[PDB]
Amino acid sequence: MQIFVKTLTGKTITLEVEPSDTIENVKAKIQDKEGIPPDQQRLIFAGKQLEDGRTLSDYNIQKESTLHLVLRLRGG
Amino acid sequence: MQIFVKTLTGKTITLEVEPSDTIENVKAKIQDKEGIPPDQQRLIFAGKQLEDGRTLSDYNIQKESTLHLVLRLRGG
Amino acid sequence: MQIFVKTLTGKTITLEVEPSDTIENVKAKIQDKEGIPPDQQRLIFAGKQLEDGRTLSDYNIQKESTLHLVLRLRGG
Amino acid sequence: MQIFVKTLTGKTITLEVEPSDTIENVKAKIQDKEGIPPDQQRLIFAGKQLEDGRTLSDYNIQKESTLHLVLRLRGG
Amino acid sequence: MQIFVKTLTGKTITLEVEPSDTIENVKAKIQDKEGIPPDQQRLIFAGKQLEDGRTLSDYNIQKESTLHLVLRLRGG
Amino acid sequence: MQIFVKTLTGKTITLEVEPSDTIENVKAKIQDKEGIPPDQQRLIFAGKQLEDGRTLSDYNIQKESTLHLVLRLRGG
Repeated sequence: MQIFVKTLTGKTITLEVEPSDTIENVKAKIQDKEGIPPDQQRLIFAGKQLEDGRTLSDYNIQKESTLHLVLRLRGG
Repeated sequence: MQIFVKTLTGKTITLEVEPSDTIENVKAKIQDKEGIPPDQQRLIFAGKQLEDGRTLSDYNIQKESTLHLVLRLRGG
Repeated sequence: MQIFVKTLTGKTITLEVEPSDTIENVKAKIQDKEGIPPDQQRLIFAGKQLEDGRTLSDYNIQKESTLHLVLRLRGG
Repeated sequence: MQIFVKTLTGKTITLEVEPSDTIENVKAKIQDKEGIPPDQQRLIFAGKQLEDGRTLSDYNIQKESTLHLVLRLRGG
Repeated sequence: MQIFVKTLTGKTITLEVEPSDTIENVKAKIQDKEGIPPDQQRLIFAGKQLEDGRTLSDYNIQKESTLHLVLRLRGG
Repeated sequence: MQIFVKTLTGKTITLEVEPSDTIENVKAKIQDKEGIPPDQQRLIFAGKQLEDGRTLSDYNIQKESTLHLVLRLRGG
């Protein structure tokens, strides 16, 4: 299914995910598409910081949902 | 000379640079310190988007100058 | 009641609506106020893409809620 | 506990709060740290405008949540 | 010549233009292709908000240049 | 001379100023009207972030010019 991922300045991309993906899986998909390492990524939905081991379904994130990506800004 | 690079989450770093340094050299220092791939960094100074292939002197970047660093999240 | 509509740049407007208004109603108000064709509008609340046939009530959108507008650069 | 407060431009700060803090108390903490008068503050969580007399725990706002701040201005 | 008009949703609009074309001419093409009235478009090049009656050559917009297009709703 | 100061919420502030007025003078006038401290104000004109100690004339700001005012929270 399609979701959207938005940065702090409003830049928005699409991403293909499944409801059973863990948040860590989603970050890996973001790495495939954009080259951002998963340990540099923080994901947010509806104000809530998302935890790596939980799934999209766990959070009730459905198709065409928008997640927010913020960088963690850690050493290379 | 020392310059400042700021982010929207409030992490500021200093870099030690020369006027002859290229923008791509600055971006490499930023990936080393903050983990952002260079192709995903956008730097703004004096209203301009700083481009690889130019030097700091081309934008009149000087000691104490402050650059604004944001995530590009390029493509769609 | 008043609601707020936020765009990707952060520019925000206010609309006067009713809880029983449909998502398509709201897109028609945006067209009336600003000239944006409804078929070019995606509306989002709390991360969820909102469906045309449903109402603000269905989504628990109360007074002084903030919705997001993103353009569908072509979307029929 | 820590929360994030994001502005219209994307600029984000962290704030130390407690679950039992009222929304008014949180606006006052923002005033202490940033000088913005509480009267000039709207706070939003998952699209909902937060009401001064209720607590963060009433809204189920947990650690590492992101709130949005928008200024209430006059304009003449 | 071609210029590239980029959007916050990552859609790049390629336009066939002449240096003698005005910003109004560019906005008119965007209205026809994407449905956004010119009054609700803002175009950025070199940090400047581009004025309707000025030409591409006046802004030193050359072949293969990139412009940033954002939705600009108007009003409170 | 009159200048106009626009905000992302659509509240436009009209100021009576002189070309020799410094940006810090202007920001104090905005604080008088709206309550936002100067360190929390950024003004954009011609793509530049206007510097406190410089004059309106330094940036070629003249009668009926429009400035963009945005909230700038400080720190991490």
